[PDB]
Amino acid sequence: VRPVADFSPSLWGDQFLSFSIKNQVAEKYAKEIEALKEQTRNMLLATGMKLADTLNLIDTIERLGISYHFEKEIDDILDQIYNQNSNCNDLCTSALQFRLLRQHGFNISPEIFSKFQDENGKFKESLASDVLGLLNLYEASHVRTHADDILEDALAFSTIHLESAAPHLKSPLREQVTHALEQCLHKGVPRVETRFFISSIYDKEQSKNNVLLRFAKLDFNLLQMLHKQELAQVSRWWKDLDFVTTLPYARDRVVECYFWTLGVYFEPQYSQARVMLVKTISMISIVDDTFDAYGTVKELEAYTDAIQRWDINEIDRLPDYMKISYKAILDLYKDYEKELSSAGRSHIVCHAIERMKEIVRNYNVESTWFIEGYTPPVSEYLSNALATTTYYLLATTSYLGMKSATEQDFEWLSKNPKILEASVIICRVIDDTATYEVEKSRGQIATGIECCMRDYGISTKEAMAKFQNMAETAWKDINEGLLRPTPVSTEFLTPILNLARIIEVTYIHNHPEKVLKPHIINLLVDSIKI
Ligand SMILES: CC(C)=CCC/C(C)=C/CC/C(C)=C(/F)COP(=O)(O)OP(=O)(O)O
Ligand SMILES: [Mg+2]
Ligand SMILES: [Mg+2]
Ligand SMILES: [Mg+2]
Repeated sequence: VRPVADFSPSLWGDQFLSFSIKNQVAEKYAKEIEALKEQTRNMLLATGMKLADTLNLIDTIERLGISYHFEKEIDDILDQIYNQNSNCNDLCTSALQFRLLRQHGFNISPEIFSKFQDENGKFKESLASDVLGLLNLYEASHVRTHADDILEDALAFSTIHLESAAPHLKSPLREQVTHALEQCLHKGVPRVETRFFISSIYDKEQSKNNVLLRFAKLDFNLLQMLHKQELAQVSRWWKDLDFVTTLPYARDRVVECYFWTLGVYFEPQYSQARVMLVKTISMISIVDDTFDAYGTVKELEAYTDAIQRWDINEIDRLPDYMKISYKAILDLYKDYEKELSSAGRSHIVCHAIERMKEIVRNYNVESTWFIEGYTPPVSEYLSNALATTTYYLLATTSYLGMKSATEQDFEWLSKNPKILEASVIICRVIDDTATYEVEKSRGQIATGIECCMRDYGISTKEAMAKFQNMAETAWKDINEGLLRPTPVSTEFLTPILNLARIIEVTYIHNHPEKVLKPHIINLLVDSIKI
């Protein structure tokens, strides 16, 4: 006897299946972008700029989503600003300097906020009528670490006054403030925040710089072309696996999986990485569904064993349908090895394989606890449930397509560094707070909130409050993990940071398909009108 399928069909049909990129328009865009890019570079390399104007320029280029073209230029400017350690006198410039520096790994001291607080460490209420300062303070309060307790009340302070000011602000500032209160910049998905800023804010800004705006629109639309080409290629690959018919119990969400990948990295250089990553996200959702709503204890046990052994000769020990999954998985990793041969990086593939074996083991433990009706103490729950987030696997997989990723980087990641663990915790805690009721109605007595309630002997509310504090602790750890000197290149930390952002954005409110729908349309269907 099998469970009631239910689930939901892909509401996207096949609108993404084929996309012909007319080079005529792409060539034109590429060509003007080159020119706008240099005009912009020259804007950055201009001498005699005041601090406030320099920070505003960088902040604008970053929000417009084109800063990836100026990594070096922006780095040198912030480095110089860091070392000049000048201390501006207004909240607005000080909070922006603090945020941009910290987001880039420069450990600027939070003491720059002292002058804005009374004698007992609390922000002067007289600042309540400085909206731009409050907005930058608000954004800055989200990048703090455990060593920034002088900013412990910054979030509440700026939030209360911004909510009060918002209704009477001019546009588009009002829209920017309202958006910020719903979604801070530091914790949002990069392309999503960029799309909103370009068309809802900057495009409607009186003082907007026409060069940057045009640059931002053409770039966003040119990259969108690449993304649509990637998604078509992926939809075709997914269509040719035809799990939609052979494994009718599994979800069909290749589009939502691709979106996830787009959140990890959107830049053109990560094209191969994205295609490789989406295949694993899609493949793991199938493995998950198999353990979630179909496979029997006996089948799952054999399924886990086969995975641990990892040999196409083991397929005979599994029931018909699992032979489909199992072979696909083996082939996928064989394909990765093949794709990396050219560059001579096929040896790193095993790291991803180990994470796959690991999550399968934990999936099996998960169902065992379900069958038994076991409610483990939080400590034990987390030891197993962290991996079932899929995040150790996704993070490891995100490195496969990155040309610069070396063995040393994978070794660092294999030891579960603090930044990765923080990202994994955020995902676990957010999902557990959001999926508590549902899973509970299925008698899944081993859900995080339940374990926490029984363990500490507290109410569901108190349990969720404790889990929120864990996510908060985790964000401070991620922020701290980005500070120089970093254990590996920042290029390898960003995907981990982005994974935490994606889950936060997906569960912004306690589905997730209709939460992602509008983002997918904005990033992959509709271009920004020039
Ligand atoms: C922390 C976790 C596990 C999920 C957070 C939300 C989502 C959608 C994450 C994407 C990861 C994938 C590929 C899943 F299959 C996730 O699996 P499931 O969302 O169908 O649900 P359960 O594994 O928690 O039963
Ligand atoms: Mg599951
Ligand atoms: Mg599931
Ligand atoms: Mg859940």
